[PDB]
Amino acid sequence: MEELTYRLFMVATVGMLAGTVFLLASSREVKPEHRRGVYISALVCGIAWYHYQKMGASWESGSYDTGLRYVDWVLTVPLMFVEVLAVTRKGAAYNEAVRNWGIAATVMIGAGYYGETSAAGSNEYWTGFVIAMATYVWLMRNLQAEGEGLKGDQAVAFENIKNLILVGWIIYPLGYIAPVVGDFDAIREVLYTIADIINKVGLGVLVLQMARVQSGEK
Ligand SMILES: *C/C=C(C)/C=C/C=C(C)/C=C/C1=C(C)CCCC1(C)C
Ligand SMILES: CCCCCCCC/C=C\CCCCCCCC(=O)O
Ligand SMILES: CCCCCCCC/C=C\CCCCCCCC(=O)O
Repeated sequence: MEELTYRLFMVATVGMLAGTVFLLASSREVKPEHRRGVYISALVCGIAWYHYQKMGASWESGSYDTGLRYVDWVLTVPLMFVEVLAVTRKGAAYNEAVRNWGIAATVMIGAGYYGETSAAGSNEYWTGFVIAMATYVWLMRNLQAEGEGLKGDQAVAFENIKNLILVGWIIYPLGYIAPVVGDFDAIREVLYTIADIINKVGLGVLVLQMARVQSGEK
């Protein structure tokens, strides 16, 4: 498991860079008024690229620092909400949702960090999990409520964005509890890495697809 985990870190590192530069290269494919979300998606992948280089070296050393993962999450998760909420809101409604979801994400990630750095299976470990879970469900329920009146191609493209988050973010709580299901400390890191690739690169691709639709492309 240890060698597999290192290799996945190294592959994911190049994957995040590839997501970054692909998304930048693809920005010319959409109208200029819809390129902001593609650029923000590239920034998300670029921040992850930076932290993934650190995580792979950290894992390779044998003294791994999950703080690298959690600081990447605390920066990138609110950024991912910036473009999701732009589809459905502007002005005051947008500013309120971006702030409130970003606060919730920070609580979720901070609670997860508190629990993950505690003894596995301890009351502190479960406290972090439960607080993070409740905040996560609150975020998902808010996300499900967004864009209810949308129709047509834009509604389909937004539902694809929503479903990627609603399904793909489930991997994180699974990874967090992997160490208590078995001798699976490394499996937590495997699942987190797979999830980050799927969720970061995947959301960027779907945001690009959202921009094509908004550009009037078929
Ligand atoms: C780019 C990175 C992303 C989108 C990371 C998202 C991570 C979360 C949704 C993790 C949430 C957690 C729980 C729901 C419970 C256990 C603790 C966490 C922080 C792993
Ligand atoms: C804790 C410090 C985090 C360090 C983050 C470093 C990330 C830099 C990676 C590449 C970013 C490039 C993404 C492009 C930015 C938007 C494109 C644009 O503005 O035209
Ligand atoms: C128990 C609920 C906790 C609520 C958290 C409130 C704000 C916490 C913000 C997020 C911190 C996550 C990043 C910390 C990792 C870096 C630590 C390190 O590098 O050593």
